Amino acid sequence: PIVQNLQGQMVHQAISPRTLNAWVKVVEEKAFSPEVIPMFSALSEGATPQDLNTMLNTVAPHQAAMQMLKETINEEAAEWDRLHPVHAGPIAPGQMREPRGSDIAGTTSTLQEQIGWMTHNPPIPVGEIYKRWIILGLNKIVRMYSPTSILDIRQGPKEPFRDYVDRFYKTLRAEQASQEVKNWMTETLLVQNANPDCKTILKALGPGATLEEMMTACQGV
Amino acid sequence: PIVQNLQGQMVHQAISPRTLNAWVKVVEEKAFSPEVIPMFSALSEGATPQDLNTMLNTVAPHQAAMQMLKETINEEAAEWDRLHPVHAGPIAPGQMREPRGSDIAGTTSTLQEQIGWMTHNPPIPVGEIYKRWIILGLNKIVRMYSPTSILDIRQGPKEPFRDYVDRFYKTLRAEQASQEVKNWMTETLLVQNANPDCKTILKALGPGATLEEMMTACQGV
Amino acid sequence: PIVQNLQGQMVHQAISPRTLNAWVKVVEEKAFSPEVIPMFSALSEGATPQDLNTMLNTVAPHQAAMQMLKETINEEAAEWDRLHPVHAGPIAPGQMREPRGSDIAGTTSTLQEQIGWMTHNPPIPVGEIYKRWIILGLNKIVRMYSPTSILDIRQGPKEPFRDYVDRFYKTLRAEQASQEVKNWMTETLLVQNANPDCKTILKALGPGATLEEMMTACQGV
Amino acid sequence: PIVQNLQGQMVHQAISPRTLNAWVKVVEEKAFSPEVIPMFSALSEGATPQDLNTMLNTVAPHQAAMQMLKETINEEAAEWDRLHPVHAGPIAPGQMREPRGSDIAGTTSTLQEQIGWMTHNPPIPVGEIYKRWIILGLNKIVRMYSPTSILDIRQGPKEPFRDYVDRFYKTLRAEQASQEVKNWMTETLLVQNANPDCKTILKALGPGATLEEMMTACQGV
Repeated sequence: PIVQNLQGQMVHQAISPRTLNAWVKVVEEKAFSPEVIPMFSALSEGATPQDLNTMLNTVAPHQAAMQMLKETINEEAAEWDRLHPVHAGPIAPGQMREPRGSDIAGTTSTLQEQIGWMTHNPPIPVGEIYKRWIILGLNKIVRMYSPTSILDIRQGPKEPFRDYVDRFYKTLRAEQASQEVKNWMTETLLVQNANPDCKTILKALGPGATLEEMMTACQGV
Repeated sequence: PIVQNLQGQMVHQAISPRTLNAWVKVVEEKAFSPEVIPMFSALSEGATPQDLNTMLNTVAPHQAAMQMLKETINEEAAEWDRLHPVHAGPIAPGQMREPRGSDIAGTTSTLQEQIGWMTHNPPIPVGEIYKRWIILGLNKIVRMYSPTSILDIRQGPKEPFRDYVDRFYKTLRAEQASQEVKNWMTETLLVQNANPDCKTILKALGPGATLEEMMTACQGV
Repeated sequence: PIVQNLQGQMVHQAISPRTLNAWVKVVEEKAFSPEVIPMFSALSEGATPQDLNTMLNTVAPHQAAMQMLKETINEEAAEWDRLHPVHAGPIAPGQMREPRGSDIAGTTSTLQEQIGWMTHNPPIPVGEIYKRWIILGLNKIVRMYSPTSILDIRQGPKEPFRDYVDRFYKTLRAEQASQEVKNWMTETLLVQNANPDCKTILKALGPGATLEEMMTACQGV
Repeated sequence: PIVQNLQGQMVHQAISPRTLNAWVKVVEEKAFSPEVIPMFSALSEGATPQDLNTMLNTVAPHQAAMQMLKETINEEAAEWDRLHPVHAGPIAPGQMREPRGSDIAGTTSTLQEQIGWMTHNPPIPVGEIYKRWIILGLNKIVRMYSPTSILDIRQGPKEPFRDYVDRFYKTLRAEQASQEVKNWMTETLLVQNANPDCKTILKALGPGATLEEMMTACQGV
C-alpha cells in the first residue's frame, strides 16, 4: 500500500507478514472455492502492482491455476496496449509517461513509478485494474475447480430449504453463467430441483414469487 | 525487519510476538506439510538473519529436521565461502567488508552489519539468501516427512476428480522430483491411477489434453 | 552386401534367399516385439540400400507399420537434404557427387553408385545411415505395438524375481522413455511393483542398491 | 574370422548375418541360462576382436549384464597391462609392437593389426584371450541370473532319477562353486536331497559309489 511520511510525501509500505500468511492460508486451504475472491479483494485492499505480484507468488505452486492467471493477465495487457497506443512525440515535463501492459503488471516498472501513477490529481488507478485482471483470472480458476454442475444441486428429502438455497446460490456464483441464463436458473431450476413437499408449496405459490416469500412458505417444511 | 526512524536512518525492528506465535503454530501443528514453506516465506517477509535465527529456534526441539537444516546451512555457507574468497588487500573506507558464510547466517555478525549490508545502493540481499537456504532445508524436511509416494495416490471409486487432482499435485509438490520426471508423472501417472470411469473418459480424451479439459470432462463423474 | 571379384574390384552380392526368409519369419511371427530390432540389425549386416529396400518389402503388407516407417524415412531424408545442401559448381573428376535423401534410400540411385559411395578411402557409410533410419522407424513401431505400460508390470505372488525383472526391462526397452525417466523407473518403480516379500527385502536393502544385489537378496523368495 | 585370398594373404572375413542372428536369438531367448556359454564359444569360433565387439553389441540392451561384462573386461585389461609393461626402447622392424589392454579388446586397434598379431609363427592368440575374458564375464552373468540355489534342488516324489541328476548338475554348473565345494556337493547333497525310495537305495549303495552305479540302481524307482 501507500503511506505518507513525516514530510507529507507518498511512500510505499510493504504488506505485513500476517496479511500475507492469511492470503497463503486462503490459497492453500480452501481449494479455490468461490469465497477466495472476496477474501483476495479484502486482503489486497489498496495494494500496488509489486504487492500484487508478491501475493501472486503464492499461487505459483499451483501450475494450472497460475497458467490460467498468466494467460488472462497477458490477454488483458495486450488489450490494454491495443486500446492505449504508445503516442510518439513530446511529453510535458510535469506529466509522467503512460505505462504499458508489462508496466501495470509490474514486470518492468519500478515502485516509484507506480506510487506516482496512483497518487495523482486526478488519480489513474493502476493497482485496481491489475486487481480486476487478477479477479478475472481467479473467476476462471473457480469455474475450473467447481465440483458440481448447477443441474446437480438437488434438495435433500430432509434438508432445510435455506441450506438448499445457500448451496444453489453458491454453485451459481461459482459457475458464472450469463445474466439471462442466471435469471432463468434462479426462476425455474431452483423450484424444479426442490424436494416434493417444498416443490408442491412453491408450485402453489405461483411464478414470480420472491425468494423471501419462498423461504417464508417453506421455513419448517 | 528494517524500519526508518524519525531521523531517516534504517533501524532494525524485532518480529512481533504474534507473528512468532503464528510461526510456532505452523511448526507445531502441521507436521511439516508442504504448506509450511509458503507460510514460512510469508511470515519471514523482509527479515534479517537474527530474525531468521529467532524463527529457527522454534525448529530446534525437532532433532532430525533441525539437523537436516543445519547440514544444509553449513553446506551452503561452505559453498558461499568457496565462491566468494576472502580478498587480501586494502578496503575502501566507504565500502563495507564482505561477510562470510558464518556471517550471513548471523553466527558471528552483528545487527548493524546486516542492516548496513541489506540497506545499500545497489543492495546485496543477505536475508533473502539465508532465507533461500532455509527453504532448501525445509524442502528436504518436507520430502523426509512425506507419508505417501506419488505411485500410491489413487482416485477412490466415488472420489471427485478435483479432489484426486489436488491430492496428486500436493504429493508431487512434496516429493520434488526432477522437472522431466515431474512432467512425465503429470502426463502419465495421473491418468493411470484414476478410477475406471474417469480413466475411460480421459483415455477417450487423448494424449496432450490440458488439465482444464480433463477436469471439465470428468466434473460430475 | 559387397564382395570382391577375382580382379580385386568391389561387386555387390545379393542377400541369400534363406537370410531373406529368416527376416520374413521375424516379421510375420514375432508381432513387432522389441527383439525384432536386434534381429534386423544382425540380418542386414553390411547391406546396401537396394538390399534394405528388398528387406523392407516384407513390411509392406503391414499398412500401419509401413506407413510409420515411410514417414520416418521421409523425415530423415528431408533433414539430410537440409543439412547437406546441393552445392552449385564444379566437381572434381575423381570425386563422386553427393547423394540426396532420395538417393541414400535407393529410390533413384543405382547399385554402382552405392557400391562406389560405400567403398572409399575414407568411406562414407550410406547403408549404415539408412539402416539407422530404419531402426528409428522400427523403434516407433515397437512402441506402437507394445501391449502393456510399464506401470502395469507387477510381480506375481509366486513369480520368481528374475522373471519379473526380465519382463520389466523388456517392457522398458519397448517403451523407450527419456533417459532420466528411465533411470527413475528402474530405481523406483521396480521396487514399488514387486510382491510383498521381495518388496520388504528390497526396502530393507535401501536405496542405491545395484540390480545384482537385489537379485541376490531375492533369489529364492 | 581370418581367410586367405587368392594371393595367399590372410584377410579378415566378417561374421555372416545368420551366425549373428543365431547369437541374437541365444541372447534374447534363453535368459542367460548356462547353455549360453557353450553356444557363444561355438558361434564365436576363430573370431577377431572386432567380431567379438560386434557380437557384444547384442548384449548392450541388457544394462546389468553389459555392465558386468565391461567391468570384467576392464579388470582383465588392467591386469594384462600390469603383467605386460610397455617396454621403452627400440623395436625390430620385422617384429610388431605389443598390444595393450585397450588394443586386445579392439577399442583402439585396427583390423590389420589384429590380423597380423593372430597370424604369426609362433602365433599369439589375441582373439582367444578376449574370448576367455568374455567367458569370465558371461559366467558371472549366469551366476547372477540363476533362479535357484543348489540347496533347493530336490527330487520330486515321482520324478525320475536321471532328470533330477540333470537339474542338479545344471544348477551346479550355473553356480560355479569352488572345486572342493563342488566335490562335496556332488558327493553329499545329491544323495541328501533325493526322494525317500532313491535315498534308501543310495544309502544302501554306500559312500564312494559312482554316478553310473547310482543311476543304474535307481533307474526305474
